[PDB]
Amino acid sequence: LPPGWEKAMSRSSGRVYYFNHITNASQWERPSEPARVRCSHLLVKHSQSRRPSSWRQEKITRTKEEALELINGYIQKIKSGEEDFESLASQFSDCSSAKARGDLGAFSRGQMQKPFEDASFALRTGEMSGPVFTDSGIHIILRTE
Ligand SMILES: Cc1occc1C(=O)N[C@H](Cc1nc2ccccc2[nH]1)C(=O)O
Repeated sequence: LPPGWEKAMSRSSGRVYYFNHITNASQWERPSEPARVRCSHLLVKHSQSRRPSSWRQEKITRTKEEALELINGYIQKIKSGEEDFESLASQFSDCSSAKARGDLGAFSRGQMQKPFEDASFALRTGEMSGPVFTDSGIHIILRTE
């Protein structure tokens, strides 16, 4: 399997699924390194973020747990097709890149926080991470190139 990917057993169904310990992605289907990738993301900050403040909210007070729960609700909507990533990023990302539908542009290794970068570079083009934790907060990352 590619970098990060492990086979696991589901504990509701007993069906095999796959999970990625670098991106926190998980999926039923079996999954199919570049110099630069291009990603967008949605950031939900919490009271222990390095900078507990954003364009949406001057003093961010939510707990880490509550941020994770928001992140999980967004992943659910994006995966059900109920909302698209860009539309949730624009409305709800605590990063100022919300204004560009979460787009960060292209970047190479050596530029981002390591857990963000690792996840970015382990995604395939088109793929979305699960919850990725950095000192900024909790992200959903979409690799777009
Ligand atoms: C100022 C700016 O323009 C684009 C992104 C950013 C930025 O670093 N924003 C940060 C939030 C943040 N932290 C990140 C960590 C990794 C990747 C993107 C990230 N964005 C902030 O507002 O505190």
